[PDB]
Amino acid sequence: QEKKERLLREATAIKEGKKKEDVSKKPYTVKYGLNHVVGLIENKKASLVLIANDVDPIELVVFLPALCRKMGIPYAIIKGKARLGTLVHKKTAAVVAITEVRSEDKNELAKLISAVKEGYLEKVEDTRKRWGGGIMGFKAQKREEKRKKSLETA
Amino acid sequence: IPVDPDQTLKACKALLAHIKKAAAADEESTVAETPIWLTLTTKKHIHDSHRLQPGKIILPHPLNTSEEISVCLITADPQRFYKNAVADEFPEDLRAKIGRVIDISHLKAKFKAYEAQRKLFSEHDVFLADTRIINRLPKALGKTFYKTTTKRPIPVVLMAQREKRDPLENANARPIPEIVAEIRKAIGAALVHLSPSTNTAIKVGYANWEPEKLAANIETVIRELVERFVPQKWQNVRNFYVKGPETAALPIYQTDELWLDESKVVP
Amino acid sequence: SQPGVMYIARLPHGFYEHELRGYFSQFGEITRLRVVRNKKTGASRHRAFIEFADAEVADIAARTMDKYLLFGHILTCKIVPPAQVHPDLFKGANRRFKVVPWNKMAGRQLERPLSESQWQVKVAKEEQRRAARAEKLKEMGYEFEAPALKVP
Amino acid sequence: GLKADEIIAQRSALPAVSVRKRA
Amino acid sequence: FKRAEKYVKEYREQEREKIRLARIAKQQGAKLVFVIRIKGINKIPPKPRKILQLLRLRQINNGVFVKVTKATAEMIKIVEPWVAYGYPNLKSVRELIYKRGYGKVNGQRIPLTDNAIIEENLGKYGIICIEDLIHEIFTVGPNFKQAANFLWPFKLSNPNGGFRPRKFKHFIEGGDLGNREEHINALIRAMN
Amino acid sequence: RLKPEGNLLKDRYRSMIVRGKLEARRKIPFRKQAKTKLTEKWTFKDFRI
Amino acid sequence: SKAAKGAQAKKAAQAALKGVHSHKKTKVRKSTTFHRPKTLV
Amino acid sequence: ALEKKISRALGRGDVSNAARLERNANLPEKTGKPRYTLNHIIRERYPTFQDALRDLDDCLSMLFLFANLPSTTAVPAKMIARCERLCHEFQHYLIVTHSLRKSFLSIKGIYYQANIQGEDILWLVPYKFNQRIVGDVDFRIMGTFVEFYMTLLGFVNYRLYTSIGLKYPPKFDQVKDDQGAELAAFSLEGLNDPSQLFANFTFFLSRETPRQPLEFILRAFGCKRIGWDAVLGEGAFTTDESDPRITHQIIDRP
RNA sequence: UUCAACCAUCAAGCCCUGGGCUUGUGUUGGGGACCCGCGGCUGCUCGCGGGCCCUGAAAAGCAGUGGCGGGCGUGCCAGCCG
Repeated sequence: QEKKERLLREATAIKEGKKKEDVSKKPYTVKYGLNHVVGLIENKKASLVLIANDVDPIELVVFLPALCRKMGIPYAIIKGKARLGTLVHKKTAAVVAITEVRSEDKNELAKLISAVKEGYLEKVEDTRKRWGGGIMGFKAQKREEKRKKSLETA
Repeated sequence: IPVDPDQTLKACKALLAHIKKAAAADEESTVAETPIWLTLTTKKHIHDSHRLQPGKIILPHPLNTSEEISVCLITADPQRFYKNAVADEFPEDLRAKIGRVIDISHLKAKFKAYEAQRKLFSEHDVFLADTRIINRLPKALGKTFYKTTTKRPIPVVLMAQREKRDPLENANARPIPEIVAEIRKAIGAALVHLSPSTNTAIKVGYANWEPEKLAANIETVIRELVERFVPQKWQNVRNFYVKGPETAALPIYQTDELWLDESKVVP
Repeated sequence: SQPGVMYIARLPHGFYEHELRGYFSQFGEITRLRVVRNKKTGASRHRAFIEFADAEVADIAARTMDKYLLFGHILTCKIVPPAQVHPDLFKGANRRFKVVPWNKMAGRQLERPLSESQWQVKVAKEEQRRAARAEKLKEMGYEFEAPALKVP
Repeated sequence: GLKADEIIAQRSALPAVSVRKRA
Repeated sequence: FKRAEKYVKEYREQEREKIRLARIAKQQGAKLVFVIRIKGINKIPPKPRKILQLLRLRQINNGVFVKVTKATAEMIKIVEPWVAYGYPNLKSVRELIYKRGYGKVNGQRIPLTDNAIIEENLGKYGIICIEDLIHEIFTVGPNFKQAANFLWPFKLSNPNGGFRPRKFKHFIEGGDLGNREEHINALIRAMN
Repeated sequence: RLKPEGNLLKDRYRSMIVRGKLEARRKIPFRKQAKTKLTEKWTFKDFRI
Repeated sequence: SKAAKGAQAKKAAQAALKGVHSHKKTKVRKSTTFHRPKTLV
Repeated sequence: ALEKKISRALGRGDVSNAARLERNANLPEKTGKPRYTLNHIIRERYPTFQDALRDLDDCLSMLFLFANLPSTTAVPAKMIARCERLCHEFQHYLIVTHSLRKSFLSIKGIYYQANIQGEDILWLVPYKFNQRIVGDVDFRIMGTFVEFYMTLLGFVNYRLYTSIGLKYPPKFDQVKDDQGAELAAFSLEGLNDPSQLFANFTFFLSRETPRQPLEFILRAFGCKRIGWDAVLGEGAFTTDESDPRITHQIIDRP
């Protein structure tokens, strides 16, 4: 509806003999779509990158933390591709990014970027290199505890 | 007035000569941009609380007449009407002097940060503010603008003189020549600031002017400041001094009684 | 056993003694608490020290609330070592820090009537103050005939 | 400039990678 | 568990309310109004909560009739953040008294199903029927205080409760501070 | 001073039941809730600090 | 107990970092047979 | 399905989409009409206008009872105001055609008997007091009866007004309604003997008198000039009690 | 278990016809040189208020003064005054 209203206003300006740039301002939106966000990261335009934690297949985003680290972009893994889709008016978004914001939100963006830097990346700087999984089952853990206790007693 | 003008003009010559001989130890640039401060000492606090809206005193020789001075004007919503008014129906000297016009809503949006307030403080020399919104400017500008009284927003009247007003539909503004007269009057007027203190310092001129101009300026600001902004008139007044930013204080008036009234005398 | 002291800074305006006590009482019971405030005006200096009776509970609170983004502030929560704990750290803790109108007091003594003896004392000290300013303004090239203070 | 602008525009030293020359 | 942001928000709300109350008290400075208790901030300062106790507005969606004097205007200005008030008209007064009108008899809530209760409790003052009560309330007579004390506070409904996706939403949102004048009648129609 | 008697809502309801447009039923103030078991979520179980 | 205060602090940390909706209702089943739910036809 | 879509929009935060889908829900709280249209049901249930007139007894009793009740989730306030509107329109038709025949002040209410097209219609109206809703009735199925009888009475009123050649619906003045006109808020305009007992009299109803039944009976039995106290509402012929044109006054005070 | 917005986007009072005056009190914290005014301090100095710069909404004891009421003389007041 907003795009339709903007197109009607731009058509009115064209009919009255004015460019669409005279009636429409420069937009500022979040950036979405995996190819688009990867291109922005490679061109070093994205200020902040948020990657959904549950993309299946995982190969679509498995390189994205390494790409962001090489490009020097602040990135963060967040819960919910549906939660990102609610932002981008879709059912699901795999990754979102901010390239630039308005002047009244530049401070908020910088504070969020710094908060991400000392609150996510510094905490996961070591844990991102470790192998996951390896958790044993409940019954197997109980059997192992009983065996270790028996070995310690005997 | 108890003060004598020959002493004042002699003091301006002495202080100016001190300023050049101290600067001699660019020379002209060091001499210029040097404010001249009139210091009032009283017996009690001049006002009960801090007043963040400065008072204006009209001067025969206006201040800030140099073309390098940038003026930031803060108006009520919207800023578009006043920006168009400045761009179209203002004289060229005022158009060159006014470097930024921003309304209260955009000020609260873009300048809530302390670093943003310091940047806006550094980007201008004189801030003018519409009286409809000058009460909300202490919160919108913080202690950056009000810790120091030098660049406090000077009250100007832009309201047309006689529900929620729609800014886009109506501006409720007085005519443009009246706005221009108000802006030039506020730019040329000297500023007084009331604090719970016995000392008030008011910029009256620069070193590069002439001692006759400083004497006339200091005489009129003394008489107006005492008759308007000093409670209990002259028997509250203790001392008057003239000083530079780094020079000593040259007295131009002492009193003979150090008490407000005879009721303070207790035997 | 050993009490634990945490240092919390980057405090937003409003996150003060009562809010700190109420928030961290959920983590554990607090022995002492003090927000560093300026005696000039009574305003906070955006930092505080909290002593819990349990260092392990303090460690949990510090790791939980370190780098917490609150009202545009990224909070700084650390545990100070017991060797680095100052013995006079919690002086004035667990009591309110009052605001005192020093300027209003000074105005009141300026408006207080006094007795004639210190009236001659004050006009006398004004006399050598004006005299000292006179040999200061001898190098000025300036001269003023000073009216003598008549004594009450 | 502003510290917020520096933090937003802060990147790494490795140069940008482009698929093609754009307009 | 309580959040630190909730703690800071509560401190800032109470600081703002303290500033507003001190400003009103320092500044200082007859019609009929209908006052409906709405949702405001969680913690209420002692003077506004005492005024609400006097006005019998402890429960949300309670409505009372107030005669505008200097004192009552001051108390209304005090408790503006927790009430919505305006000028009721004759249809609103008539519908409120006939449909949701209850009487205070010995401290119990007795509905006005007849003229006998009004004649027994207000007959010494000349009010012998429901329409006499309506006349006294609307014209603000000498016995307005006793008529309003006889009338129990009106329990208004929540129309949002008739629709499941917005069932938990309160009907009157905070933010429209100040007098609503004749626009309180739409609220009375929707909630009566 | 007339004292109205009876309830017209109950009168119309009884008229409907007697004429047979609906049957006489009683009010159910509480319905039997579905029997459930409360368990902690896996993320809250595996939270470690 | 020390375990009790540690559990209280850990619960406070869990509430601060993850929220308060820690529990989910689960239907009880008196039979081991799952039936296809009856839907609108 | 539409309610599920509205819940989805509210859960995703699309407030504009939620409002746009909600305006298709046609809620009784916003329209004053039943949620589901019963126009095809009315013709099926009443093949003839005679059958409609014969069920009008229960219809009028139901709607005149629910015209005086507080708002609930089953029957909202706009719906109650619509019921009042339909009752007032039917009363205006009876006043204009002089079809009201008998009235009775019983201990439970006021019985009215009218004669429309050869059918005698007797219905009961409560006295204007706080009606008590008890838990011994199924109020929600009573509300469904209210929806059905409202849909029936709308068509009955349209047919009667068109039969006597009047514009339906009549013009309604919201300002006079807010000032309390009740029956006097309606202005009946043309499309495109016990009728004259009170024709020569001027009546004044006091404050304690029941204005709605007194006005309805007098105006249906020929009175053209009725005044009353200002708190009884707008639309009076006169307001001052000292008006010398008044011939009769109704009082009930000792 | 909501970190939103919400002061006056002008009112009231004077002059009595000029468009001017008064009130409506609302400021993040630190750091560095350095010119001052006023109160104590024998004095140094310390307070109160100005002048010139620096800074992500930055921070690592140094807390200092007298009383009304309230709580149990008081390192207690989400209550005030000085």
